[PDB]
Amino acid sequence: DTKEQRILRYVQQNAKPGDPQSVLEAIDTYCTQKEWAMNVGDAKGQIMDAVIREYSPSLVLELGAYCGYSAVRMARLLQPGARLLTMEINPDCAAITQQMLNFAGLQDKVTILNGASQDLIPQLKKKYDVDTLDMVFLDHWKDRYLPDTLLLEKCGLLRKGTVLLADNVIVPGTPDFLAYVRGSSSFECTHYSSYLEYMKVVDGLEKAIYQGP
Ligand SMILES: Nc1ncnc2c1ncn2[C@@H]1O[C@H](CSCC[C@H](N)C(=O)O)[C@@H](O)[C@H]1O
Ligand SMILES: Cn1cc(-c2ccccc2)cc(O)c1=O
Ligand SMILES: [Cl-]
Ligand SMILES: [Mg+2]
Repeated sequence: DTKEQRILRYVQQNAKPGDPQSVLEAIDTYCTQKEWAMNVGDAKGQIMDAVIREYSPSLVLELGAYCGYSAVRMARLLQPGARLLTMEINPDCAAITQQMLNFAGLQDKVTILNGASQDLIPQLKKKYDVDTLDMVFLDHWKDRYLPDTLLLEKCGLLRKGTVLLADNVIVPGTPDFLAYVRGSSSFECTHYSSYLEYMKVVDGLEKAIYQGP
């Protein structure tokens, strides 16, 4: 099996069905004790939690699902009726994420789409009946953060106040995105220093709030 399948099995055997916090704790334990994996993790996850609670977003888009850790993390804090859409290019991972969400009992709040963000984003309004997004979590390949941000604006998916929250702005880093949002009068940016998941390595999240017209 793969590491991702091992993580899912560990959750199924070490967490409580329908209990998202137990799911997160199981993944974090596995990744600290058994095998590292690129989940956003608990340190950065606590910052994410605080941001989600501040904005209470009704519609969140996540780019990059992997095994579903961050989707579980965000969806467990959404208000009744609020929704998360997550995009995942790797079909094996999309299938694991669906199973992870099912186990957590969050399947009614989350829609996991198997495809590339750059292909799915232009379909959100017409196919998925999206108007604008309240929050976007960027956590896919780091060279897509900037192009997908520009694409989201082109497609009319950002509004005044839309919150972009970007993982890994230090490690691996996303230099073009970071320079762009920090230099743009159309974003108000804040940096949240933290640590790479499961490791004693500095990382951080960037929050970039869209201001533009
Ligand atoms: N263009 C793209 N569109 C959708 N998914 C992408 C993508 N490029 C990479 N990915 C996916 O982005 C993921 C990065 S890891 C995501 C970790 C997850 N957010 C968590 O914290 O739990 C990988 O699973 C990868 O397959
Ligand atoms: C995509 N991705 C990759 C890493 C990573 C991979 C290899 C060494 C260090 C970091 C961490 C992430 O949070 C992430 O989203
Ligand atoms: Cl952590
Ligand atoms: Mg990440």
